[PDB]
Amino acid sequence: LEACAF
Amino acid sequence: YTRVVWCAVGPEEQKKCQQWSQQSGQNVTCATASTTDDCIVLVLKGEADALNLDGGYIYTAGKCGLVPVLAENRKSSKHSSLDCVLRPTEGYLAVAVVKKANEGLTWNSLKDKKSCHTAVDRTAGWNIPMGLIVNQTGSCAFDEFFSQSCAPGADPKSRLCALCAGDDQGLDKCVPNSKEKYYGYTGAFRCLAEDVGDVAFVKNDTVWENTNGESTADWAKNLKREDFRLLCLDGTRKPVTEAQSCHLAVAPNHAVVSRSDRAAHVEQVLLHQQALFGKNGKNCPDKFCLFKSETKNLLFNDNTECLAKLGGRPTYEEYLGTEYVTAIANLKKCS
Ligand SMILES: *[C@@H]1O[C@H](CO)[C@@H](O[C@@H]2O[C@H](CO)[C@@H](O)[C@H](O)[C@H]2NC(C)=O)[C@H](O)[C@H]1NC(C)=O
Ligand SMILES: *[C@@H]1O[C@H](CO)[C@@H](O[C@@H]2O[C@H](CO)[C@@H](O)[C@H](O)[C@H]2NC(C)=O)[C@H](O)[C@H]1NC(C)=O
Ligand SMILES: *[C@@H]1O[C@H](CO)[C@@H](O)[C@H](O)[C@H]1NC(C)=O
Ligand SMILES: N[C@H](CCC[C@H](N)C(=O)O)C(=O)O
Ligand SMILES: [Fe+3]
Ligand SMILES: [Zn+2]
Ligand SMILES: [Zn+2]
Repeated sequence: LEACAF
Repeated sequence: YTRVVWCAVGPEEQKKCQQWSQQSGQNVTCATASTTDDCIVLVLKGEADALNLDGGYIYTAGKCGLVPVLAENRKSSKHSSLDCVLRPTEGYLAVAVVKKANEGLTWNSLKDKKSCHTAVDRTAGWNIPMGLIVNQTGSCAFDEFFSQSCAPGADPKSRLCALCAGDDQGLDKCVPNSKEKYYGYTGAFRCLAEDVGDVAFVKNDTVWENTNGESTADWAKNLKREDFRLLCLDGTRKPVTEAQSCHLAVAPNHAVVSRSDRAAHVEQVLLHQQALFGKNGKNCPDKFCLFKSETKNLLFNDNTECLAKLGGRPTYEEYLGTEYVTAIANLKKCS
């Protein structure tokens, strides 16, 4: 449920 | 129209891309990076348009906004009247493979053995087996389960890279690109074939394509399928003919991703480029074959028959499937 790694 | 800038991972892919670009009259051009994640960042910056990705990488790319465009379609196990481009994709079988001679080894005795993985973050090589292992062991310390591994992309000083061999000079040990001897499906199966590892996490097709003369490469040319077994989750071992009933999961096919704003153009250019260079393409094998690389699966898997249209303009979670997505998310909680 979380965001872009970069 | 615009040119499509493909992103090649490592220098072997870059050489193949450069041949494609020359053949395509620069309809396709090439950017190159050292790893798949770095190619994903080039495409997020708009400095490349697209690349074809394993599903674990599609997850990374999809969390950052890139979308699936076309999927690899290999020869179907059933007859179909449909053109390859409109045939629904079937997904590949993730398996755990060992040598028949290594008689004691089953799924339930993998702890402290030596493993061979395609790369960290890839579906059959990593997300499916390590997801299953973290869940069955109730521990996130998956970096301490195998005594030593080759898992390209991991810390090169760690046990997860200790079996990786790098390039001819021994440089680039553990880099997640084709310069590493044990990278990818074929490299992880060669890591098992040479008895560097006890188990390889690959897909069913890899075992068939690199045994019984299906590969003429030096390390493969003499391998016999009957010398391998699959590890089934119920702790049994089967011949490699039994993958349908002895796999770890069914994986979504590798697929091309792009920024959303370039998807339509990428899709149109690829459908034309495979008409030229695809399997039975106008200009394959005379000039160039987009889906060959002497077994090294460069840019696309060598078993790709075509890139196929996706049904339902799917988001990356629809393409991967809810279950696979959830399994990844569970596993990445460990990191
Ligand atoms: C495991 O993979 C192999 C290799 O892709 C599959 O065998 C191929 O199946 C195709 C389509 O049926 C045949 O026409 C090819 O000739 C086979 N290749 C070889 C080298 O034998 C095999 O079907 C797969 N097993 C499962 C259960 O999917
Ligand atoms: C590892 O275990 C987790 C936790 O049980 C699995 O996550 C579940 O997946 C099922 C089937 O898709 C879902 O119905 C549940 O809602 C999920 N649970 C949670 C807490 O998220 C996951 O599938 C397992 N990983 C593997 C590779 O099998
Ligand atoms: C280059 O793309 C243009 C526009 O679609 C097309 O007219 C031409 O045939 C393409 N050539 C090749 C070799 O891909
Ligand atoms: N093991 C099952 C399905 C599990 C697939 C799920 N683990 C995923 O994340 O894709 C199989 O033999 O087909
Ligand atoms: Fe894969
Ligand atoms: Zn199954
Ligand atoms: Zn949808």
